[PDB]
Amino acid sequence: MFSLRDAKCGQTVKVVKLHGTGALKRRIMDMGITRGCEIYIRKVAPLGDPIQINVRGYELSLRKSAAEMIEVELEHHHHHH
Repeated sequence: MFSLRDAKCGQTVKVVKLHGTGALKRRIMDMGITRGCEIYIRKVAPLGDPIQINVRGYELSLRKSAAEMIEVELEHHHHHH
């Protein structure tokens, strides 16, 4: 299981799946965190929570509770001309 909380502050992830009892997913998606959107992990607190991320142009703090349930991918692509 690779969650959003498994990402480091300074890395770029993208949301693929959203786990939870449905209602949790709705809350996540309602805030803007959506399947397909890219998330630049800005700041992760040493406590694990909260996690500051910039999504859709909004920089906010997401609770580790959700971050630990969100399914993302650490997209590592290379740069080129």
